[PDB]
Amino acid sequence: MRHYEIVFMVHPDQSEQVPGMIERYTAAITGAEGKIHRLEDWGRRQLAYPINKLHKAHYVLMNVEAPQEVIDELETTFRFNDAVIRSMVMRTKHAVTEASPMVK
Amino acid sequence: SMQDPIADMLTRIRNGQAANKAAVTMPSSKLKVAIANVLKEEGFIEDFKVEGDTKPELELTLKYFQGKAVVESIQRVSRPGLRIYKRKDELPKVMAGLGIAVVSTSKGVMTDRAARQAGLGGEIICYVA
Amino acid sequence: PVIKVRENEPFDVALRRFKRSCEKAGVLAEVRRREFYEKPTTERKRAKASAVKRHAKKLARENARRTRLY
Amino acid sequence: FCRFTAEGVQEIDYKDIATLKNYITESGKIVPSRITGTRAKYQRQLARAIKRARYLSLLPYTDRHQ
Amino acid sequence: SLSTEATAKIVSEFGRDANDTGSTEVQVALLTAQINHLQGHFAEHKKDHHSRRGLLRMVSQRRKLLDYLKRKDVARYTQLIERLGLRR
Amino acid sequence: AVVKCKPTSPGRRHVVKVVNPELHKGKPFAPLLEKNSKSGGRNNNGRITTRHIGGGHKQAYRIVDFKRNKDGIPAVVERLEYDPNRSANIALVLYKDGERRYILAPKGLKAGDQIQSGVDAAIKPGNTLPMRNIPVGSTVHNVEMKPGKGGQLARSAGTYVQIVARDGAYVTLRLRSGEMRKVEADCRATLGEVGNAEHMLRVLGKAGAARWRGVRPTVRGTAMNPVDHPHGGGEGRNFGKHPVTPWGVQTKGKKTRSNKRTDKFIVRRRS
RNA sequence: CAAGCUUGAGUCUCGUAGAGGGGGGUAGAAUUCCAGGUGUAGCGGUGAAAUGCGUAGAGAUCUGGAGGAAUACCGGUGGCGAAGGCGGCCCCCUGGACGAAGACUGACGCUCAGGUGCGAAAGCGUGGGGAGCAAACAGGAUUAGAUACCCUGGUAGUCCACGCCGUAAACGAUGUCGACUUGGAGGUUGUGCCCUUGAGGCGUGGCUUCCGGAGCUAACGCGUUAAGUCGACCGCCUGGGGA
RNA sequence: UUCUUCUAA
Ligand SMILES: [Mg+2]
Ligand SMILES: [Mg+2]
Ligand SMILES: [Mg+2]
Ligand SMILES: [Mg+2]
Ligand SMILES: [Mg+2]
Ligand SMILES: [Mg+2]
Ligand SMILES: [Mg+2]
Ligand SMILES: [Mg+2]
Ligand SMILES: [Mg+2]
Ligand SMILES: [Mg+2]
Ligand SMILES: [Mg+2]
Ligand SMILES: [Mg+2]
Ligand SMILES: [Mg+2]
Ligand SMILES: [Mg+2]
Ligand SMILES: [Mg+2]
Ligand SMILES: [Mg+2]
Ligand SMILES: [Mg+2]
Ligand SMILES: [Mg+2]
Ligand SMILES: [Mg+2]
Ligand SMILES: [Mg+2]
Ligand SMILES: [Mg+2]
Ligand SMILES: [Mg+2]
Ligand SMILES: [Mg+2]
Ligand SMILES: [Mg+2]
Ligand SMILES: [Mg+2]
Ligand SMILES: [Mg+2]
Repeated sequence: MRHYEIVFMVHPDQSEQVPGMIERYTAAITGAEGKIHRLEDWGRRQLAYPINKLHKAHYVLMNVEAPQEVIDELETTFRFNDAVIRSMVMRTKHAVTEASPMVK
Repeated sequence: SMQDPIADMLTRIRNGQAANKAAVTMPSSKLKVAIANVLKEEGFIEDFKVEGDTKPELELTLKYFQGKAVVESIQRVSRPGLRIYKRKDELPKVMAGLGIAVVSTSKGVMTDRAARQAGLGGEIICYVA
Repeated sequence: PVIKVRENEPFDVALRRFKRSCEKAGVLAEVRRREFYEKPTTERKRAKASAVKRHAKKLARENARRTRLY
Repeated sequence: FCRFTAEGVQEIDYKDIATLKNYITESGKIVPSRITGTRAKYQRQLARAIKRARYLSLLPYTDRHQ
Repeated sequence: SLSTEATAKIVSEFGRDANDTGSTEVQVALLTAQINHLQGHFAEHKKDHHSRRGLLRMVSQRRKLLDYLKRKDVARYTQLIERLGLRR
Repeated sequence: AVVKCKPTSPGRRHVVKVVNPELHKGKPFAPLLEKNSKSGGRNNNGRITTRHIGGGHKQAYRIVDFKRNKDGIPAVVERLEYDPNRSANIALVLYKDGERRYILAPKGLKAGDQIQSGVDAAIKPGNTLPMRNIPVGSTVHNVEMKPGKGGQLARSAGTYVQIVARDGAYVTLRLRSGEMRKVEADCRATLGEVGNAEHMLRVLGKAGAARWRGVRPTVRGTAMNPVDHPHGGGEGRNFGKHPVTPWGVQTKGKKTRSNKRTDKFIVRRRS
């Protein structure tokens, strides 16, 4: 449908709940007959600057080929969850599959 | 838009003479050949030639005497915004008879001098002087 | 211009290094630019006159490169 | 002497920080195209990638803020 | 704009040869589909004046295509606006 | 939709109606009605306590759910109705088990939407959940002051209250007056602004339209005799005195709040 | 008038570039306000001062909070738009341009009185909002005077929604459309080709900047984006005032 | 820093 690139930033004390969040989000996409192309946890990572009075965050990259209606449902899940701090969804021209330069 | 093809022919001659171009090409027409027929016959251009099948291109071979141009002045007289028709008594004398006025008559396109000898007038296409 | 004094460095070296980075990062001319409001007329006119200054002087230097003076 | 014209990438990745750290200064400002010689098509893509990496706390907005 | 499948669904519907894609009824209905698709946009976005100039360009272009079609063939003109539901 | 009336008569010259075509054009729901007898502003002593109240059209009272206790059970919105008792429109809702109730209608609510109270409710305009479950920075209305007491804040036609902070047991609110007030984090609140936001755009147009709403005319104090009012008297128009109440209390500027019980709950006053 | 034809004009296919528009989010820096910690006699301002702020603790500094508005660097005689105009980032809706090859329609075109639409800032109406800036106004200076420039304040306003106004040196002081006429150095954006034997070599489109030849022009200059050579249509001018 | 004006042929 519409290729999106989703990266979100988890509160680092909620790093344990991260694979529980990813499986729900994949089941949101694949349950809505969307594709998921790569899915790359980046772990805890030192922030460039302290967002929200704290210095580290847990990064997750996720590439998604879903219809635009369920992504807008997915964005509200990032908005009201307090575990995720920042979320960025970026529309992509195609489906990307190659590993990240920092997964390397 | 191309409101007037005949004034495009005369302007490509006039800009062709001033730019010292050897030959000038343009899209051909049934009327543009008859004007180039007069200009070759009356001695202002060397030769004309129409080439092509789907879109014919009329090519004019220009004429230069003693370095400078032969066609000193060329002007459109009847134009789509304002047509000019004259009777056979009121045909003009371009440059007191030295130049010619290409006139479209019932017996085809001819010069103004031959229009008087044919004894019938018509529409003045252009002044060539 | 966050500049740490290196180990066994004289102070006049590091101060001169500190003046270098502030001129590099463009601090003094930035605050002086923001001291007063500049209209978008004045900003478009001064940037256009800056381009003609960078262009006609290039043509004046190259024209003066050719011909001699004595 | 634009590097992106030589290597020929269709779009600069904002996640490639080690590439993008060669295009910001020490104080985090975007280095102009006069200095690095970047062709202006990739300069628009590069600025659009630094502004995304600043948003994800991958690059600082300045060296001072904390 | 119009999606790729929606264009070809119109072209094969109103083209005499299913590949003509530029015939007069084909060009009218592609505009009429795009005009009627944008009724919802300007009902929601009334201050999108820059897009509305592109809409009036489509209306003005379609009006010239119908007026050309009227003196070229009347029976195709009656059949086109009756099928597309055009008031004139 | 505001409708300017055409001036066919003076008294219709300046009338702007507020016409809402979504309101129910029928009788209200009969089990939820009860008698609302008028008072005339007179207490059990028969004296006029509050002035200028009297007359007006007969009004039946609509029992409105402010406590909003049906947790977990979803409810669909049947129709929107006119309420003479208040400035905001009310919504007749139908729970799944068959109970009908009236709530205050929020801004974007229409006939056919589903609402639901309780803690596990979603966050859409219409749900009611305790403010330790509502995210900080959202606009809510029908706000309780005490848990289970019923909503008391932001009930008039276009009002709302923002939730600006939370420190454990309390949340800090930005009331519609601009006052910052602490409320316990267990008090219920209803999401979204309350509905009839264009209520303040009406203009009654004529003197009788205020008498329809039971507002008797107000005689201004300087038009009296000195036995009647402190402002009264004078040979002509004389007002050489500071503006007071009919009981001699300064009005232009003098504060009157004297509640030392609730001063710990007020963060900042209105401005 | 009838029948055509494909070059004008248009449709389709695949792509590219973009501060083009509308809507909703969101981020960082800074300003002011509020609270608190440290701290103590100045601060601020100017040509010099004073009004002003300061021992009731300012300014400075650190932490926290609130709120508005604008989006450093990128950034460029760069880009887009019919003009006005458009500048963080993300999404949704959406207009236009251009390119490469074809396919297709067959003159379907150009211009346009009246008409209709858009139209900077200032202003107006209703409802919000209001940090900074700032007419008005106030105080301080300056001066012969100073209803000013300077200073310290400061309200409409600037911001948002919806209406109205319909004007600017709304300028390229150059109406739109088409054709032809020597060149040079660029910018930007496609695309073809050569072994990309490097960011190169050879082309071919769009847009744009500068110089300049013929020609034109009162001159200044314009000069393939014409103010050159022509065609179509529109708008307009007729001494300076009065106006 | 402020710093104005000058008729007659
Ligand atoms: Mg199209
Ligand atoms: Mg009263
Ligand atoms: Mg009254
Ligand atoms: Mg009264
Ligand atoms: Mg009396
Ligand atoms: Mg008394
Ligand atoms: Mg009296
Ligand atoms: Mg008196
Ligand atoms: Mg053909
Ligand atoms: Mg054919
Ligand atoms: Mg036009
Ligand atoms: Mg305005
Ligand atoms: Mg006024
Ligand atoms: Mg206003
Ligand atoms: Mg107002
Ligand atoms: Mg203010
Ligand atoms: Mg001032
Ligand atoms: Mg005017
Ligand atoms: Mg302008
Ligand atoms: Mg200009
Ligand atoms: Mg003008
Ligand atoms: Mg020139
Ligand atoms: Mg001339
Ligand atoms: Mg011209
Ligand atoms: Mg001229
Ligand atoms: Mg005097």
